[PDB]
This record gives sequence, structure tokens and C-alpha cells, in this order.
Amino acid sequence: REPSPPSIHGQPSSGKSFKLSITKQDDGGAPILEYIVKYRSKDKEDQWLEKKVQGNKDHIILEHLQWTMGYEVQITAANRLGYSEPTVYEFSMPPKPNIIKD
Repeated sequence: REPSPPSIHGQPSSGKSFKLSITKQDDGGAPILEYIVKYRSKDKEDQWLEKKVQGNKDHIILEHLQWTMGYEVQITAANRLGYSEPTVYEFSMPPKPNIIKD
């Protein structure tokens, strides 16, 4: 197993959605077929949503992210091993934009 520290870059795509780029981390030792992403609300710690991605996607766009609520994101790359180089990313959302630019 050869993983490493986080590897997620969040950015304000469009609206409240955030682009969390999955940066190809050191694979456990086998090519990843799909990425299992699970995220939840920081306020609520009793549920975990699911989001699957293609090992070639290397990115995901999440929608419906209120400006007054944060949510944790957990990336898990699934290779022949099953799961490796997981990324536990966490970040709250900023207040409603006043410049509606970024």
C-alpha cells in the first residue's frame, strides 16, 4: 500500500457548487477503476451521501451547497485492492457572495 496526504482542490465552479479536483495520488499499487465519494453536512452527523466517479474523471461537481452550511467530503479510490489512497477533505462554505463574481 502506497498512499499519501490529502489531494483535493476545491473551487467555486458555478453558483454554490464546488469543484473538488481529485489529484491522482500514489495508488495503493493498482490502477483505480472508480472513485467512491461520500460527503455529509457538518451540522448533521448521522448521514452520509454517496457519489461514484470514473477513475479517469479526476474531478467532481457537487450541487446544492448552502452558503451557511459546511460539509465534509471523503474520497476513496477503488483499485484491485478495493480501496486505497483515501482523501478526507473538509471545508465550510463562505457567506452568500456580494460580488456574485467568484
